[PDB]
Amino acid sequence: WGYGQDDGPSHWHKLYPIAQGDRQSPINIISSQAVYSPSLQPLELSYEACMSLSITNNGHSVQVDFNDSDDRTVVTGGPLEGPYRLKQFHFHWGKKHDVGSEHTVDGKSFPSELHLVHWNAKKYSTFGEAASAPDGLAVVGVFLETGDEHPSMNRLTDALYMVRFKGTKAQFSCFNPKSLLPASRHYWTYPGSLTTPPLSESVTWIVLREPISISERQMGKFRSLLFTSEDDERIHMVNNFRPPQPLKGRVVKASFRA
Ligand SMILES: Cc1ccc(CN2CCS(=O)(=O)N(CCc3ccc(S(N)(=O)=O)cc3)C2)cc1
Ligand SMILES: [Zn+2]
Repeated sequence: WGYGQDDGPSHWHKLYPIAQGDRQSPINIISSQAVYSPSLQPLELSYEACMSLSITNNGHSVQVDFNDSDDRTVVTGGPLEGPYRLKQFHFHWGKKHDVGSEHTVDGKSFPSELHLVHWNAKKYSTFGEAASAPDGLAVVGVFLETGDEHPSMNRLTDALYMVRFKGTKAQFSCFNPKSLLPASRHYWTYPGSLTTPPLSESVTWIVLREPISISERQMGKFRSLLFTSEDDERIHMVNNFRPPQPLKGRVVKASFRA
């Protein structure tokens, strides 16, 4: 599977039937239809500064992995019952600036979307095990728009050249993911799935209301990454996103009033 013309999202169901399931992600969030839920707890992203390990081009995205041996870097509150440890973060983006994000809001897409992936380590033994359970994962999504240069983002975009080819990785120490967060903690939440195969319906999605901004130069660095290996013909990593899926009666809750 991939994001090309022949192995892209519209064909994933041929391999993973759950692709046509009842709690698939991403979705188009219709703001006026989300339900204000004042019973939700405050969302807290408690991240340490030096828990990052490496940055890798896995052929589908660029991902930063974290040390998750303890609960020093976790998300808690909001719709979650307990803390979920951060395992990794990655991005989805487009070839053009009018597309790239997985989730959309009122039919609007952003050029990119950041996914901070957490798991219920207090309850499950491995990330893979948690990924098989309805309450196993929590992914915080942050939209990216282009505008002013993002200072912290420079560390990440400067490291992309060395991982331009599929299957390569580099050490990436002391990058605090809190630096990629907006000043607001308002969000939308709904029960969903992983947005890439195996498409398991084990994710509690937390999509932040406020996007962060990066420069066009920085966004351009992501488009310089490749889906291909060093020997293969070059194919730039772009449009690595899954389009919105049917809501199927699910209720989207909001921590705020629109
Ligand atoms: C590029 C890639 C490599 C390996 C796999 C295999 N996969 C098996 C089940 S797992 O152990 O739970 N894990 C899923 C990884 C994941 C996918 C999507 C999202 S997302 N976009 O919904 O935030 C968050 C996290 C690895 C899939 C994709
Ligand atoms: Zn993702």
